[PDB]
Amino acid sequence: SILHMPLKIKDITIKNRIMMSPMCMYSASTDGMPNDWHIVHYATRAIGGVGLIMQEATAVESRGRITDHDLGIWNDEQVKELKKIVDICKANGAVMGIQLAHAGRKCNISYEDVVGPSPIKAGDRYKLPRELSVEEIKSIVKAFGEAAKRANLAGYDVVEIHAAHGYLIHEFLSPLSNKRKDEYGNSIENRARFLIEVIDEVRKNWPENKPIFVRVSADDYMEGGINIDMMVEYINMIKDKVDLIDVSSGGLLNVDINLYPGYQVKYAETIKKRCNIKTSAVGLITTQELAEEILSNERADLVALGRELLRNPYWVLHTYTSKEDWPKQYERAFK
Amino acid sequence: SILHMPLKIKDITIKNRIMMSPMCMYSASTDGMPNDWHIVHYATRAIGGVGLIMQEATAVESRGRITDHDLGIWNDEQVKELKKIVDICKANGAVMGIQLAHAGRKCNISYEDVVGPSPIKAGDRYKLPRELSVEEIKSIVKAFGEAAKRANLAGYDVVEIHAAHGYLIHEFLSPLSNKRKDEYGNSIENRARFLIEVIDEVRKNWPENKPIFVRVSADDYMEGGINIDMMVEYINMIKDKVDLIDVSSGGLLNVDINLYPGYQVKYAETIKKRCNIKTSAVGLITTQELAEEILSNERADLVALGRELLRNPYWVLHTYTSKEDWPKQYERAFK
Amino acid sequence: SILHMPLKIKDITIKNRIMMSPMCMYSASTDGMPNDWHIVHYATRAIGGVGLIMQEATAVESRGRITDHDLGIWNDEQVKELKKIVDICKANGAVMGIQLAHAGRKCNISYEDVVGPSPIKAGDRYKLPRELSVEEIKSIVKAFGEAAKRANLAGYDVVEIHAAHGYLIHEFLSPLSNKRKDEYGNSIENRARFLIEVIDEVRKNWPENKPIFVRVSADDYMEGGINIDMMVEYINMIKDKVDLIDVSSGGLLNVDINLYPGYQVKYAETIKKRCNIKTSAVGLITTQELAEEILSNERADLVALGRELLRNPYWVLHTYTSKEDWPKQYERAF
Amino acid sequence: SILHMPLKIKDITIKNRIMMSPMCMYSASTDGMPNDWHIVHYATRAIGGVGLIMQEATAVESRGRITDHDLGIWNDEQVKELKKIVDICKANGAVMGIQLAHAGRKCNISYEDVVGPSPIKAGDRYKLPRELSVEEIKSIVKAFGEAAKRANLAGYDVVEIHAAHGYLIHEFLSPLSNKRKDEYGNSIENRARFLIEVIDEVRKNWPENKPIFVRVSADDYMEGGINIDMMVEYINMIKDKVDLIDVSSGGLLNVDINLYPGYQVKYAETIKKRCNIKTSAVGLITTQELAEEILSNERADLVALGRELLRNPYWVLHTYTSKEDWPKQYERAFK
Ligand SMILES: Cc1cc2nc3c(=O)[nH]c(=O)nc-3n(C[C@H](O)[C@H](O)[C@H](O)COP(=O)(O)O)c2cc1C
Ligand SMILES: Cc1cc2nc3c(=O)[nH]c(=O)nc-3n(C[C@H](O)[C@H](O)[C@H](O)COP(=O)(O)O)c2cc1C
Ligand SMILES: Cc1cc2nc3c(=O)[nH]c(=O)nc-3n(C[C@H](O)[C@H](O)[C@H](O)COP(=O)(O)O)c2cc1C
Ligand SMILES: Cc1cc2nc3c(=O)[nH]c(=O)nc-3n(C[C@H](O)[C@H](O)[C@H](O)COP(=O)(O)O)c2cc1C
Repeated sequence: SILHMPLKIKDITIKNRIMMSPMCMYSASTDGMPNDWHIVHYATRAIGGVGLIMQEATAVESRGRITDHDLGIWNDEQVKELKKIVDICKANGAVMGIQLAHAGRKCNISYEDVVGPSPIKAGDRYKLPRELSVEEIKSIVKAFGEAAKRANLAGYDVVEIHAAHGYLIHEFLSPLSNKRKDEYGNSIENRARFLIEVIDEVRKNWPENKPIFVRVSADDYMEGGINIDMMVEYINMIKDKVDLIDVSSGGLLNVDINLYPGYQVKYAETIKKRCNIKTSAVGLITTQELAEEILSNERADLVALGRELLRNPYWVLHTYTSKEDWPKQYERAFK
Repeated sequence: SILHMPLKIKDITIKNRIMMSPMCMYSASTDGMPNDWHIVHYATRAIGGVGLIMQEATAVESRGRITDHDLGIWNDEQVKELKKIVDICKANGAVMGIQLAHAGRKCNISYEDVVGPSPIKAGDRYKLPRELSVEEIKSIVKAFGEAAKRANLAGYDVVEIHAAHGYLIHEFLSPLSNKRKDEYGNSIENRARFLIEVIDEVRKNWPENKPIFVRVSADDYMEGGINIDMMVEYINMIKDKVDLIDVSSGGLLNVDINLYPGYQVKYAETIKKRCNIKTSAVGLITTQELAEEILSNERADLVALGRELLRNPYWVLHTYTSKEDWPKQYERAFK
Repeated sequence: SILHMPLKIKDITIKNRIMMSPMCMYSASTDGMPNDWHIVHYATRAIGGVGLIMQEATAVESRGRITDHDLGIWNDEQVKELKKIVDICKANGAVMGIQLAHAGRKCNISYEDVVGPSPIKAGDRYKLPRELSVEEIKSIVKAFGEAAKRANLAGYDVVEIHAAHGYLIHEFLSPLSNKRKDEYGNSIENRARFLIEVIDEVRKNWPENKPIFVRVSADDYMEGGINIDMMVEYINMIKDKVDLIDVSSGGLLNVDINLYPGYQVKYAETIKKRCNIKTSAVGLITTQELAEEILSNERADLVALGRELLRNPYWVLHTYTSKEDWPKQYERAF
Repeated sequence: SILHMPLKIKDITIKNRIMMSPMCMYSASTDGMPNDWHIVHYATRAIGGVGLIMQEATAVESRGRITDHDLGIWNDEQVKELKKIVDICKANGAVMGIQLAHAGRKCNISYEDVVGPSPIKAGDRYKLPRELSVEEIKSIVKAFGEAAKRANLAGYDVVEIHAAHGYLIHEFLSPLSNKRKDEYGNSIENRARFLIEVIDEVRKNWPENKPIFVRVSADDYMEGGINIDMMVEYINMIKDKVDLIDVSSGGLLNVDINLYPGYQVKYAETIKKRCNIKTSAVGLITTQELAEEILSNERADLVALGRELLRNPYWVLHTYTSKEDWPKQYERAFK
């Protein structure tokens, strides 16, 4: 299958084209520490043959968590514990990625120091965010850098910057949430500035031979917000600094959209073609058939599975055509 | 499901977006007559919920058969027998189409008059075809007209002209097979002439309120042959005369191509968008998931299933979410 | 698969162990005649690879129909139309069976002569049946024989006597519905008399080298009714005269029944072992896996599929491991 | 489903009727220690909703291993590590069992002290076992007792005595392998003596409120060996001392057995009915349909899955009809 073809990005070789999409498990301590639940959860999909396991949103500051049961990488003590996830997944044959995240105004911890580009709530249940100063923005850029340094110490192969789903970076990118009139607002170049500074600071702290991904929301599904043309312009600003765009949509504000298998694939293909950059496709993909169509028609370079890998952790094993491709311990169960 | 949305074309309403792709059954007598095998074969998929059943290649001249077990519509006697297929499929809720065909140089009958645009074999296992005179070309154009007249008398709802898969019309369209220096060759307008004349003659013999489809091969997969750019030009020449392009590829000469699910879908989408015409997609589509993605992402207007409907004739019924959508006799078998 | 092993019964060889269970389609006209709907319906499962297609309940008298859209074989004019079903199914590789039936007190036609062993309704919605005389019982026996004669003329390979599902013969077999005090009631031998007579009259009209099946309800799920031990007794009375027992349950009266895959298989196994006779198992079987277990554990000789073959007509084709087992027209889809 | 009904045995409640059959993973050290591969392996099936996880054959002494990558429980160091498996499986909702084993003459370790009841090989590739003295038999009985003591310290809920598959206890039970003329041979009561002594010693070391299972081979498939009637006799000797018979077959000598789904179910039903004891069925069972048939027709009290749980670890989750039955982390994947 084309899904079984390797993809080399810088010095990292991913053995197949399936990525486990980053999915929060809301199972960490309030100190952001992983536990045996995470270790088993990720190892299971490594065992199941996933090429690239992207760890769930891991907060670069405590106020950048979504919930107070999220994973963190805002301090050095978290490194030794996250390394346990990295080591077991790599031992079982996966490339390990980490999604570096900051929830911004969508931080749902009522007691946290919630921040954003402009003082507008994510919704009625949320705390009003403090409007960030330029000084504070610089400190958050620094925090992404330190998180990348820690990720490298923990042994992650790939870093992803979470610029999607209504969180901090997306909030700067969208005119619907960014009403700033300083150097981080108004013009498209200014709205992109925070993302660009984060990328630059991550690269200062990330080995040049390891890849950087960026996850984006390619559509806000709302007049005056991000649309595919706007996202194409943003990706063109950063394509010389990052390796692959993990293409999603939505999350900034509540919107009813049409959901169906592959509903975000056109965004992935459009970015891939217009920007000439590698992309990942995600969204209601569950079958080998659709995954193969996406890859073979060159609509994306990787296929990300989220919910399908929650219910069906060995999806990739079931696509193999010989028992020798299975874990030796499970060879006898090949059909 | 989007699959269950009707499609109206002229006065004909297809109840859903699934077409049974035309597939030769090689089960007729040497007289080209259908028999109980064909009647059951097609009726089964009408019962199974298929929106549009496209009858297999039905030869407009005896020398236009692929084999001497193909269906024919080259005489008036065949009409009464074909009507039996039409009536039973319509009785069971399907729209009935007929693929009007001429195999040209790919006719495999030893005792037939094998003809083509130029004296060039389809491959080293085929007969050298006899080069058609302009008078003979007019006679075949006439034969397509008479075939459409007969199809209307038999009660078909849709006619499809078979201009694909390396058969006669495709042979005129491709520079690899058409070496003529008269008005039927040596320019793109001249190579299109036969197709255009066939369409015009069919229209003279086909009610204005019934659709005309054309099946094409959008790619020869060979330098100098048809490619997507060339097929867009051909479709632009005919799009004001026909209702839907049934998009396929290959067949002209033996070529090794990459086969995978949806390997012809990009041609279908490309023709739909560049020519602003309805299209059907076909080729290794077997899942509801991929069918839904194709329709929802506006890559085609109909999804054609071939081999899946041979092995799984009730595929459409399995997509229904209510017992009242099933044939009353089988209601007790719903989930 | 054991599913693919032939079964020879008298001179008829069934190419595999899958039977299409008899299922009413309510698609005939009031004349009892089949039409193109039936022809396509059965032909489809023959193309789908079913070893033995058992045609739906086909009434041996017009008053023996369940509905007035049932198939009939109570007159000679029906033979040439039923033959159309037989010929196309055999042409496509299936052994063809017919379920000879009589609805008795469960006849749902308001204007028919609804008859039964005793004047007791099947339920609130049913007509009070007219209590049969001995002469009338003999006439119905004769009707079964004539129906078998017609079935042979139409070319059926197998005849099945429908002695189940609360219909006429079952009504004679169950103490719950048979309160007669003549030679057709009041002892197990007398309750079996009608069935035995029907079998004998069928044998006089059916070639000795073609199989006879009998479908039975092995449990009424009610105190005083048929139970597995009683059915074993009945089967031992007829086993020297028939070839296979098609084992089902229920239908005489409304009862709550626990439903699950294989819920009637224990009845099939018990009759098979305790009577030393071939059996078929039916009821909520949908998987190759369970079909194989039933056959390989010698719980039955055939597995009957009903609803699974309505929704999934090519079930058998999907069990083949080579394209040569498929219809040649469809080989490309293997 | 009937498979979702709890089964309470003594003070232990199994939440459903699915057992993970004991399966060697050949992944331990030569010191018989488990490692992270075992912990994840078993935990995965606990997460997957399995009611009772039966750990693989765990050797009561080193010469009782099948291979030198088997788990052992002959010392405290092993207990400390096995406890990690128990704890994570119980934390995720499973009852944890351990299969206490001794390979006897089928010990396949080239350097071990291979023992059996009589000096007869299991097959040409095996070593000739040395005939145990009555004193040595008593010491192996004591080893089973100490193993049960250790298993209780590790926190296992259920202890299973492995008396099947051609291993030590089975070798004493079968006339084909037991040619002894002392009190451990000849008569059926003497053949049963070792099994009976092992059960008695386990009971001295195992809490009275925790279940004891026994796995047996109910057929040797050879004239003069064990058959179902003989096994019924043995179970009648022990049924007042144990809680459930885990019914299997074969293993003593190589025999060409007819393999098919449910091929051992008749043995489980017969023991259940004739002995009035609970049983589990195992062997080529993969479908919900067959599992439900087995339980509903009262052929067994538990259904054990082996290879199906290797390839499809979340089998039980897929049977649930409500999202609330899923682990909370995965409830978004309920479909
Ligand atoms: C439980 C859950 C947690 C999620 N958490 C994250 C996350 O940390 N980061 C992220 O980028 N997307 C997250 N998402 C979105 C998924 O990664 C994925 O983009 C989305 O579910 C669409 O893919 P699917 O249809 O394959 O699940 C989450 C989704 C789910 C269901
Ligand atoms: C047995 C068989 C017969 C076919 N005959 C025809 C035909 O008469 N006309 C046609 O346009 N294509 C014919 N084809 C091609 C199919 O219509 C369809 O385009 C092709 O098989 C790809 O679709 P699938 O992958 O869904 O089968 C045939 C294919 C098969 C397998
Ligand atoms: C539509 C329908 C019609 C039926 N008609 C008959 C019939 O004519 N004769 C009969 O013996 N059983 C009849 N039954 C019962 C079936 O033959 C079969 O015994 C029952 O459906 C259980 O099997 P299944 O679970 O495979 O469907 C019918 C069932 C259905 C659903
Ligand atoms: C890899 C593997 C290891 C096994 N190890 C054991 C074992 O330790 N103890 C045991 O009683 N059976 C063992 N068996 C047998 C299984 O537990 C089970 O009885 C057998 O495979 C039939 O079940 P299945 O068809 O569901 O796999 C093993 C089977 C396999 C495939």
